[PDB]
Amino acid sequence: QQLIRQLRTGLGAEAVNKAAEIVRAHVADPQAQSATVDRFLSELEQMAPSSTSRLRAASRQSLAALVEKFDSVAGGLDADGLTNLADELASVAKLLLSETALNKHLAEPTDDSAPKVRLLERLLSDKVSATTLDLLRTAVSNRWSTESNLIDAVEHTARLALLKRAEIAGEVDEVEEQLFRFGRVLDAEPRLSALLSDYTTPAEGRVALLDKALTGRPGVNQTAAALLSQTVGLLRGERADEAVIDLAELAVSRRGEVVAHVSAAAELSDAQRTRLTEVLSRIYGRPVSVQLHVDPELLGGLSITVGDEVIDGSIASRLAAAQTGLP
Amino acid sequence: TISAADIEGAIEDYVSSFIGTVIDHVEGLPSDEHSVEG
Amino acid sequence: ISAADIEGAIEDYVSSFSADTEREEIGTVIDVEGLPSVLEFPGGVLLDEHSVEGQQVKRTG
Amino acid sequence: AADIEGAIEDYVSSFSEGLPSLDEHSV
Amino acid sequence: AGRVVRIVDVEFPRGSVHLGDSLVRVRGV
Amino acid sequence: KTAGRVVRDVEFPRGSVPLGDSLVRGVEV
Amino acid sequence: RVVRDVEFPRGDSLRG
Amino acid sequence: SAQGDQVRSGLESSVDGLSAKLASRILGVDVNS
Repeated sequence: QQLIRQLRTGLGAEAVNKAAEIVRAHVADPQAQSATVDRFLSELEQMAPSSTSRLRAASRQSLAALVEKFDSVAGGLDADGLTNLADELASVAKLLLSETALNKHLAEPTDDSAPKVRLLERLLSDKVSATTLDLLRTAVSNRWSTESNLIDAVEHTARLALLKRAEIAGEVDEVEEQLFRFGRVLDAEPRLSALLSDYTTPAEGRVALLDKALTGRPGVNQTAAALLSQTVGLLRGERADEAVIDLAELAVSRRGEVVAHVSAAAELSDAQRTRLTEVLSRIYGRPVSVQLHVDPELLGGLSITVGDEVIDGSIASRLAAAQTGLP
Repeated sequence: TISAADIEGAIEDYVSSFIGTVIDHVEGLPSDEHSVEG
Repeated sequence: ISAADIEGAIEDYVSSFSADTEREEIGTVIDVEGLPSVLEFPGGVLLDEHSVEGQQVKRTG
Repeated sequence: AADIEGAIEDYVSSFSEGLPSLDEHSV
Repeated sequence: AGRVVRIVDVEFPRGSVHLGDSLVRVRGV
Repeated sequence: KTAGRVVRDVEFPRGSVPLGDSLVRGVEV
Repeated sequence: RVVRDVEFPRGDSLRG
Repeated sequence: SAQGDQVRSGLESSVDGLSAKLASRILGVDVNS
C-alpha cells in the first residue's frame, strides 16, 4: 500500500503539474479569458439568492435621527451652503476632539437636554450659521452611548453634506471612483497610510502632505479632495486606508447600492459588467456597484467579494483546490 | 471656529446649571462622574 | 501490482472533480473580525460582536 | 511614485508627555 | 424581539427589554 | 521598506508585520 | 469641585 | 521498489489523459492539448 500510495501521489503530482501548465497555456488567450468570465457569470445566474455597524443601540438610533434631520434640513440647501455646512461641522468636530472637557459635557446622557442647548448657543451661536447650529443642537439633544459617538455623528453629518453637494453637482460617479482609487493607492503603500493615520502628528501638516503629494493633481475631483482632506484631518487612531474605504462605502450607500470589490484578470466587456451587476443585485437583494481590480494571477474568472462574503471564481483558486485534493 | 479661554468659563456655567434612570447604577441625581433599566 | 487500479484511482479523482465556486464567509486575524454567521487557517491549522496577523480565515461551516 | 515620495520626505524632514527621543502617550 | 449579540447577551428594542443600553445577559439571530 | 519602529513593542507597516494595530522610541527595527 | 476626586481649574487637573 | 520504479514509466505514458481531463474539468470545457 505504501508503494501504492507513493505511486498515486507521484502520478497525481505529475498530472496536476502538467494540467496547470495546460491551463496557463489555454487561458492565455483573451478570448479564453472572456469565455471563462461568461461561464462564471452563467454560474452566478444559476446560483441562489441570499437570505454604523460598530455602533451601540442608543448611538445607532441617535445617528439615525441626526441623519434624518440632516436630510430634512439640507433638502433645500444649495451647493455653496452645503460646502459651508460641511466646513463648519468639520471645524466643530475638530473643536470637540481638541477640547475633551467640552466633549464630555456635551455627550453625557441626560433626560432633559436644555442645558446642552444652552451651552452650545452660549458658546458658538454666532460663530456658525443657522443650519450648522441647528444640526449641532439636534445632535447634542440625543443620547450617545460613548462621547466619541458624538464626534462620529458630527463628522458623519459633515460627510453627508459633502456627498449631497457632490450629488447636486452631478459627480457622484466620478467622486466615488476617485475615492476608490485613493483607497487602492493608500492600500498599495502602507507607509504613507501609516504616516497619515498618526493623529499625534499635527492634523494640518497631514492635510498639507496629502494635498501636495496625493490629492493635489490635475485629475483629482474637488469633492473627493475636500472629503479626504476632512477625513485625514479629523482622524483618531484610524488607519487612513480604512477611513477612505469607509468614505467610499458611505458614498455608495447613500444611493442604496453596495460595494462589490470584484477582481478580474482583464477589463470586463460592458455587457459583462451589466450582467455582473444584474446577477449580483438579484443575489444580494439590493442593487450593487461593481469595482474592478486587475490581477494576472487570477488566470480568468472572477473573485467577487461583498462585505464579508467572497465568491472565489479565479481559475488559480480552482487549480490550488485541485492540488489539495490528491489523497 | 476659534478655541478661546472663554469656553473654559462656559463649561463652568453649564456645570452650575446641572430624576434618575437605571442605566443597568443610576445616571443623574447630581444633587463617580458617570453614575451613582429605565 | 495491478497498475490498472492505481491509474483508475486518479481517473476517478479527476473525474467528478467539481470545485464549483460556493459563496463563502471569511474573516481576518486582528491580533478574528468578520465571520458574522460563524475555522480553517492557511496550512490546515484549525465570541462577541467586535470579533470572534491579517491572514484570511475561512469557516468550515 | 516620485512626486509622492518627494513630498512625503519633504514633510517628514520639516517635521524633524513630550520628550520624543514609554508609549505614544507618555514615558 | 431581540437578537443575540455575544456568545449570551441579547439586544432588544428600547422599551422592550441588564447590562444597560437595551442589552441583557450565531450572532444577530 | 518594511522596517518597524519601537513604540513601547514594535510597530510595523501593515503587511510587513513579522497585538493588533500592526504591533508585535522610534528607532528602526 | 468634587466629581468622584476633585477637579480644579487649569491627571488633567484631578458631587460638584 | 523495483516494481514501483517499473510502474513509474509504465504509467507515465498515460498521465497525459489524466492531466488533460483535470484541466478541462476545472475550465469546464474540453482542452485539446
